[PDB]
Amino acid sequence: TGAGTPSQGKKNTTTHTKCRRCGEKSYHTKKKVCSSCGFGKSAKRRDYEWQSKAGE
Amino acid sequence: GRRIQGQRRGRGTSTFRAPSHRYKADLEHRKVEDGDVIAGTVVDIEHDPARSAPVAAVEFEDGDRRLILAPEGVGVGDELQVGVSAEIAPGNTLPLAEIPEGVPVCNVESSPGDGGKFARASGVNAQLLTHDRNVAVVKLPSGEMKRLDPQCRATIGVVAGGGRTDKPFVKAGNKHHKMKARGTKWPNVRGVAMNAVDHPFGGGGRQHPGKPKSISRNAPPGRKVGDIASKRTGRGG
Amino acid sequence: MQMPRRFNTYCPHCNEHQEHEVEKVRSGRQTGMKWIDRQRERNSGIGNDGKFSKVPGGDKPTKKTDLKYRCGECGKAHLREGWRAGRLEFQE
Amino acid sequence: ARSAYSYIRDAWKNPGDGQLAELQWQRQQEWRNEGAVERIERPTRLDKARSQGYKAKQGVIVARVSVRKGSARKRRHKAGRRSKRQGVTRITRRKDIQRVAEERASRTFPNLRVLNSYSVGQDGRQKWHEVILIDPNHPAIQNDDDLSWICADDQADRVFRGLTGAGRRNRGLSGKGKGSEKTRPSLRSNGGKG
RNA sequence: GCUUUACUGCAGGCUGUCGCUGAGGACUCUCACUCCGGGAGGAGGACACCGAUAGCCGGGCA
RNA sequence: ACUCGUACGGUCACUGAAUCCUGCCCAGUGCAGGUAUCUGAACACCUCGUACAAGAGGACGAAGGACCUGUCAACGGCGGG
RNA sequence: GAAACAUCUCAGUAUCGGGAGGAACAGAAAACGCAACGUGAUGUCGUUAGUAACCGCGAGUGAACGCGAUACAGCCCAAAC
Ligand SMILES: [Cl-]
Ligand SMILES: [Cl-]
Ligand SMILES: [Cl-]
Ligand SMILES: [Cl-]
Ligand SMILES: [K+]
Ligand SMILES: [Mg+2]
Ligand SMILES: [Mg+2]
Ligand SMILES: [Mg+2]
Ligand SMILES: [Mg+2]
Ligand SMILES: [Mg+2]
Ligand SMILES: [Mg+2]
Ligand SMILES: [Mg+2]
Ligand SMILES: [Mg+2]
Ligand SMILES: [Mg+2]
Ligand SMILES: [Mg+2]
Ligand SMILES: [Mg+2]
Ligand SMILES: [Mg+2]
Ligand SMILES: [Mg+2]
Ligand SMILES: [Mg+2]
Ligand SMILES: [Mg+2]
Ligand SMILES: [Mg+2]
Ligand code: NA
Ligand code: NA
Ligand code: NA
Ligand code: NA
Ligand code: NA
Ligand code: NA
Ligand code: NA
Ligand code: NA
Ligand SMILES: [Sr+2]
Ligand SMILES: [Sr+2]
Ligand SMILES: [Sr+2]
Ligand SMILES: [Sr+2]
Ligand SMILES: [Sr+2]
Ligand SMILES: [Sr+2]
Ligand SMILES: [Sr+2]
Ligand SMILES: [Sr+2]
Ligand SMILES: [Sr+2]
Ligand SMILES: [Sr+2]
Ligand SMILES: [Sr+2]
Ligand SMILES: [Sr+2]
Ligand SMILES: [Sr+2]
Ligand SMILES: [Sr+2]
Repeated sequence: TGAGTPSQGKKNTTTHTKCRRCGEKSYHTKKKVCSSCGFGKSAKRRDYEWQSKAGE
Repeated sequence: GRRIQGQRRGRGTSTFRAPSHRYKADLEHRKVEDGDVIAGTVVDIEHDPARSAPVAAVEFEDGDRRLILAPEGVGVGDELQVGVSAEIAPGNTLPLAEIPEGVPVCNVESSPGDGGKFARASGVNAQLLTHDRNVAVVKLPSGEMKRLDPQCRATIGVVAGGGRTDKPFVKAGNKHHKMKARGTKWPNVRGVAMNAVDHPFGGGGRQHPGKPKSISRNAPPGRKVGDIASKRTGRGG
Repeated sequence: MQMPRRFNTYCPHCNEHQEHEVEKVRSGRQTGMKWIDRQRERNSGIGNDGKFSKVPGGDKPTKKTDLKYRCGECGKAHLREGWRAGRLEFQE
Repeated sequence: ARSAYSYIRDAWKNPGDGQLAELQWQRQQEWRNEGAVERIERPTRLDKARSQGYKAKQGVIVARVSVRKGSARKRRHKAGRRSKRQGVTRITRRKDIQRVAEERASRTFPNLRVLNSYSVGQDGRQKWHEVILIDPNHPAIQNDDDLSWICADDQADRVFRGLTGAGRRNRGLSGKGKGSEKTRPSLRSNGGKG
């Protein structure tokens, strides 16, 4: 069985959904954590300094 | 290289853990204040998934229903006693001090009242030898002379399910089923059959270990494989 | 080669010829208090120590002459340029 | 004449001698069974406490904190590192145990602000420090001339910013002259070379 | 990437020493500390653990 | 974690059903045990040095090594004359 | 980067953990040490200076006192009684 096209057919699981906190389709319903804002993991909003260039 | 299989083991993941949820009871001795006035009738004889040997379901005088490490000969309706003034019969648990010499015991304790550590596998027995006010020397199934406290409790008789080792598994399918009820990864791929990155014995054009199999005690985890701190190897000599 | 223990030669101190005695320079003991010894203890930390992580090199097939020319009268010594000699023995 | 306080002080000059030797051997046994941060009603070293800024007033809290002895609890490198940066065992933290204690205390009391701290001994594996914390919202402090400065907005989270005495001493700010080139006005303003 | 008796180092193990740590070169003890016991209490005991340091081993890893 | 586990256990390795069998070698390497003697760091201690310190030397000597022994279903070996 | 590379360098940089304010931090000498019959809390700007100092003494790294300016401001406990 190929890892390409025939393996795509199994893909009917819902993971990332609309987030209650930020509104992005990044809330992992199995993990109960937002990959964008970090709702579920932290009280503080997910933000990192690498999201922009070092001198910006 | 990559961590060897023995290093993945310690992480305690699903693949390596024992199916605890499917286990019946943590076979420990009962707690008596003193006096011995604790006894009970055996209700049933069940199978312990953890040890492949039978276990007796006993009901006590004080309403307590518990499973106990059953020695050979124990049946339904039998009355077992636990304590200091207990009868010297098979299935009864009393300290080594009260048990006479030359009598096969099982489910022996290390420290008094711990619940039982030694001689618990299918058909084995510890042999009580010497008596004192200080030391009761017990001969464990490995052939070792364990100097113990006389206050350490032990059940009389040999453990049930004797001679389990006698019949071969014959086919891999039978080993599979047994292994599925323990905390072990099976099947075993030889290190010599792996790649260099995966095991100290991996690599080469042909299958053979790279260095001598006997490894030092001081060796680090990831290198400590093969024959660990062997005093000798082989059959002859 | 063989070399006389005592012979006449120039003393740069006395400004005149005198009977000099020759001795092989015996190595003096180290104090461990020099600057280099202090830098060794200082600059050495976790991992490689750079220059202090090196080991002394090899040898040349034949060593040069390492002598001391002691004057007979004033008692002061001087140094001369040495020459390659496999073995240096003294005469009397 | 000598104060009664001067006797508590003279006793602590040598915590392994006299009656205090016997007292520590006894107290530490109960302390080892106590928590990480334990509020105590009265300071063990009254002289030091009062000298540091303590007063028997409403809103002046004291607490004992136990922190582990030794170097950094460091993990080894999981990626490539040059020899110098391959250490684990000999690496130590840049904040002293006292400062670790003050922070653990301040976190346990989110409303209070750290005034100062002092050592109350150590055994084989841990060190104990008593931290004096103040309630910047109690009118008993807002009106106290010798303590009302800690009520100002810019004194909020003073321990996490290293504004404690133990903080300033650990930052290399003791000496006013030679040696304090890379420390004053701040370590961060000096490129982190102190 | 991999290997080793390549170079240099880093974990890890073993070992001495210091602190915890106490009473009377082999030895007793109980009070710290440890383990067992629901507990009363039992075992062990200034050792072990832990912190620090020193020597050995150390492609397990960089 | 193994472990609701306890040597008829479970960990670490090699070989790979059955049948007939599985020789010789412990010098090297590995592992392990022992050890008069030798070698063996630091702390404490002793001499020198310094009104102190750096430092030099000594005594004691752990594991380890030397040396001795065991071990090849341990790495491996089984020739020329 | 050092024309390899280990100390060194990149650099206390990138990135990470915690936190304040409208500014932060520092701050009224156990200072300095143009050694004086001298200066006088603290930041900052110009200079001192690529100087002193560091460094497989290689490549490289690199202050301070002072001076000229800006602005200036000095106080509270602990204890004694
Ligand atoms: Cl099995
Ligand atoms: Cl010569
Ligand atoms: Cl605070
Ligand atoms: Cl001046
Ligand atoms: K580098
Ligand atoms: Mg059990
Ligand atoms: Mg078998
Ligand atoms: Mg399984
Ligand atoms: Mg296999
Ligand atoms: Mg393969
Ligand atoms: Mg490998
Ligand atoms: Mg093969
Ligand atoms: Mg093979
Ligand atoms: Mg600033
Ligand atoms: Mg416990
Ligand atoms: Mg490598
Ligand atoms: Mg095969
Ligand atoms: Mg380069
Ligand atoms: Mg060069
Ligand atoms: Mg620099
Ligand atoms: Mg200066
Ligand atoms: Na230095
Ligand atoms: Na707080
Ligand atoms: Na510094
Ligand atoms: Na051999
Ligand atoms: Na062969
Ligand atoms: Na280059
Ligand atoms: Na290169
Ligand atoms: Na350098
Ligand atoms: Sr198909
Ligand atoms: Sr699916
Ligand atoms: Sr979480
Ligand atoms: Sr951020
Ligand atoms: Sr228990
Ligand atoms: Sr148990
Ligand atoms: Sr191999
Ligand atoms: Sr044989
Ligand atoms: Sr240094
Ligand atoms: Sr080093
Ligand atoms: Sr040569
Ligand atoms: Sr806050
Ligand atoms: Sr051998
Ligand atoms: Sr002024």
